[PDB]
Amino acid sequence: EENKGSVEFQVFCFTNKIRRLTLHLELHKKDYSSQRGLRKTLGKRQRLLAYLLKINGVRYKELISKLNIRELKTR
Amino acid sequence: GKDTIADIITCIRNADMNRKGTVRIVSTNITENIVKILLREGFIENARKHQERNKYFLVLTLRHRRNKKGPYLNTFHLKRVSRPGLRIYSNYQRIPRILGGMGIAILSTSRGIMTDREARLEGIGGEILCYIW
Amino acid sequence: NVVQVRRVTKVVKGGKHMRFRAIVVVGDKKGQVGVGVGKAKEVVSAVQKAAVDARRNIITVPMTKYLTFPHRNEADYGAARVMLRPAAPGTGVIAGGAVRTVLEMAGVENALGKQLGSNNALNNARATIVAVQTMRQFSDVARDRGIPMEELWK
RNA sequence: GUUAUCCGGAAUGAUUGGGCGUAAAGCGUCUGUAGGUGGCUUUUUAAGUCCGCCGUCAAAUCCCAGGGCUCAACCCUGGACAGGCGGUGGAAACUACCAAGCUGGAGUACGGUAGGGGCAGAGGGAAUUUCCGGUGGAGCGGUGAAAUGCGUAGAGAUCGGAAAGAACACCAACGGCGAAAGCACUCUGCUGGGCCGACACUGACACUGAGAGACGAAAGCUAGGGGAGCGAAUGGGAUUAGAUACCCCAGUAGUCCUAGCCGUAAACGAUGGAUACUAGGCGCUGUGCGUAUCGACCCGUGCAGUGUUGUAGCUAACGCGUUAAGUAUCCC
Ligand SMILES: [Mg+2]
Ligand SMILES: [Mg+2]
Ligand SMILES: [Mg+2]
Ligand SMILES: [Mg+2]
Ligand SMILES: [Mg+2]
Ligand SMILES: [Mg+2]
Ligand SMILES: [Mg+2]
Ligand SMILES: [Mg+2]
Ligand SMILES: [Mg+2]
Ligand SMILES: [Mg+2]
Ligand SMILES: [Mg+2]
Ligand SMILES: [Mg+2]
Ligand SMILES: [Mg+2]
Ligand SMILES: [Mg+2]
Ligand SMILES: [Mg+2]
Ligand SMILES: [Mg+2]
Ligand SMILES: [Mg+2]
Ligand SMILES: [Mg+2]
Ligand SMILES: [Mg+2]
Ligand SMILES: [Mg+2]
Ligand SMILES: [Mg+2]
Ligand SMILES: [Mg+2]
Ligand SMILES: [Mg+2]
Ligand SMILES: [Mg+2]
Ligand SMILES: [Mg+2]
Ligand SMILES: [Mg+2]
Ligand SMILES: [Mg+2]
Ligand SMILES: [Mg+2]
Ligand SMILES: [Mg+2]
Ligand SMILES: [Mg+2]
Ligand SMILES: [Mg+2]
Ligand SMILES: [Mg+2]
Ligand SMILES: [Mg+2]
Ligand SMILES: [Mg+2]
Ligand SMILES: [Mg+2]
Ligand SMILES: [Mg+2]
Ligand SMILES: [Mg+2]
Ligand SMILES: [Mg+2]
Ligand SMILES: [Mg+2]
Ligand SMILES: [Mg+2]
Ligand SMILES: [Mg+2]
Ligand SMILES: [Mg+2]
Ligand SMILES: [Mg+2]
Ligand SMILES: [Mg+2]
Ligand SMILES: [Mg+2]
Ligand SMILES: [Mg+2]
Ligand SMILES: [Mg+2]
Ligand SMILES: [Mg+2]
Ligand SMILES: [Mg+2]
Ligand SMILES: [Mg+2]
Ligand SMILES: [Mg+2]
Ligand SMILES: [Mg+2]
Ligand SMILES: [Mg+2]
Ligand SMILES: [Mg+2]
Ligand SMILES: [Mg+2]
Ligand SMILES: [Mg+2]
Repeated sequence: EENKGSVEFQVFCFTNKIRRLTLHLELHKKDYSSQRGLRKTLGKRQRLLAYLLKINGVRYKELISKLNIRELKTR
Repeated sequence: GKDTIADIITCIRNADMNRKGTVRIVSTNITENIVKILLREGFIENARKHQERNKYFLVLTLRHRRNKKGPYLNTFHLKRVSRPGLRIYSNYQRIPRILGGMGIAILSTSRGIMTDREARLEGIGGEILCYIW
Repeated sequence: NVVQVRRVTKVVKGGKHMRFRAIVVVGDKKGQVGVGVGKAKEVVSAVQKAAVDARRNIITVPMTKYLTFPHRNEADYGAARVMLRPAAPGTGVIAGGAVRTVLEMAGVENALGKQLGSNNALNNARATIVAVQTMRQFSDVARDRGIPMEELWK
């Protein structure tokens, strides 16, 4: 189904699992074990976005405009 | 695997110290060349190539044990010089020679890889890959 | 040649039980040398034991036509490290006590050496032996590599 | 000769040329920004790199070759290696760049499976203490030996009742998971990872990390609850020359819960992280394959982690030894 390994799909899967985890981080704030993971995964997504910005500018800007991902910290 | 050259060199050193004739190394232009040279110098018995799952392995036969495994007067030493952190280059007149020439020095130059002997004949300097005792 | 005379001690309920340890090297000054260590109550006897222990431990140093080393070499024994390098004829033997006596007794005429690491006489002797034992003479590297002498000369 | 100054020896600030298990030395543990290094194949470019030629880097000094003061010191002539910077002509292996490729590195999907991983919500039993009764009727308790203490206002003992808090026997193991700290009566819910088998897919997306962030035993503190046992402090009894201690009798903070702060420990493997490569023997946990039977073993094996002896090699010695303190590369 499309490319399940593609940059844009992976970044989507990460963004979605993150917004899913935000709800559990809210209901129980005292779970740090979970948050440590959230930080890891958010780190991966950030990584791929940076890589993707290096490789192709158009696909990148399209993607972070599309999935509502915040603009990058290189500015 | 930040450095492939040093890795080949290292696997050789390890197989050698353990008194084993046979080594598997991963091939590459550099690897292959280096091994060729190693053969025409006479530091290594024989080399050959293998292929599986699009991986290339040069296996290297090594010079036999010295008149037993226990009483060894001689080992075979390898030393990385120019490494990713510090690249060592030399002009024609700084080209190193090992132990008065008994060993050799490997150079990567404009005309390809060679020994210091070839560099001296042709008058070229370059990047020093390693020393070999 | 007596390198070192020390008074070691074992202690017993009576008191201090005194011995002498002698480190001694033997050579012909002709290219044959060895180290030995001995222990006794008297200076003389330990000297003697040292002599025998050395004689049965003995080896040969590879030499060059000018009475010097084939090449530059390091060595390691305990905390003693030893640096030898060949010299031009007429430079004499320049080195420190253990290394210098060993080399001088081997008959090496021109040699550079420096012991790095530790200072202990004995260990430095043994390290020197380790050095000059691993020395490869050109004929033999020609034979090992399987290449004519004149080709490696260049 | 003495004193002062500088380099040496000093490898004693180490590029050449050191270290960090116990000698001085690994941040408590992760996440990650700059920064540094970064797999293979083909092409490009020529910034480094390499070779040739030119300009210059004043003379004096140092180096080499002669000459002159009777010699030398000193003076004079001629010449040059280094090494630096700039221009130009070439070379294209390595780093760097440009264009396209490739999976074994790193990930995504799929399908499995173990688990005291974390947070939250239910439930459970011993035991202990106190309270309310019935019996009973002199000592209980405690120490090396005693005494304080509790007891005829009925103690302790024993049976029946209530109430409360805290901790979870056996399982438990030289076992499991966690980044570390830590995590175990039972259950359910929300959720983090890990590993394994398949090509299903992307195609270097990697490794580390100055600053910065988050977590971080116990004690401690702020605010509100809660308070059985234990117990700093405190008090009494002894012991002792003395006893502001060890022992005993009581017992306040605190230990618990909620919301915070503190940020330290022998936070220890006294061992930073990643990768590659180097005998085995005996073990265990999770899985996969073949065999055994057609389901439990069983065997042989593939991985992933975990433990004990030990070859090479290392080490000052002890010891470490595929989970290195071995052989190499990179970062802190
Ligand atoms: Mg240069
Ligand atoms: Mg004896
Ligand atoms: Mg050492
Ligand atoms: Mg010294
Ligand atoms: Mg004077
Ligand atoms: Mg110095
Ligand atoms: Mg100092
Ligand atoms: Mg040191
Ligand atoms: Mg200590
Ligand atoms: Mg220490
Ligand atoms: Mg640590
Ligand atoms: Mg520490
Ligand atoms: Mg800190
Ligand atoms: Mg990191
Ligand atoms: Mg980065
Ligand atoms: Mg780069
Ligand atoms: Mg490369
Ligand atoms: Mg000048
Ligand atoms: Mg002159
Ligand atoms: Mg004259
Ligand atoms: Mg001049
Ligand atoms: Mg110049
Ligand atoms: Mg130039
Ligand atoms: Mg090229
Ligand atoms: Mg590319
Ligand atoms: Mg709970
Ligand atoms: Mg009950
Ligand atoms: Mg009665
Ligand atoms: Mg009383
Ligand atoms: Mg009353
Ligand atoms: Mg009564
Ligand atoms: Mg009672
Ligand atoms: Mg209750
Ligand atoms: Mg674990
Ligand atoms: Mg516990
Ligand atoms: Mg789970
Ligand atoms: Mg493709
Ligand atoms: Mg830091
Ligand atoms: Mg905190
Ligand atoms: Mg506390
Ligand atoms: Mg206080
Ligand atoms: Mg309070
Ligand atoms: Mg109380
Ligand atoms: Mg008490
Ligand atoms: Mg008191
Ligand atoms: Mg009171
Ligand atoms: Mg008193
Ligand atoms: Mg009490
Ligand atoms: Mg709290
Ligand atoms: Mg500390
Ligand atoms: Mg601990
Ligand atoms: Mg069995
Ligand atoms: Mg393993
Ligand atoms: Mg062990
Ligand atoms: Mg062991
Ligand atoms: Mg060590």
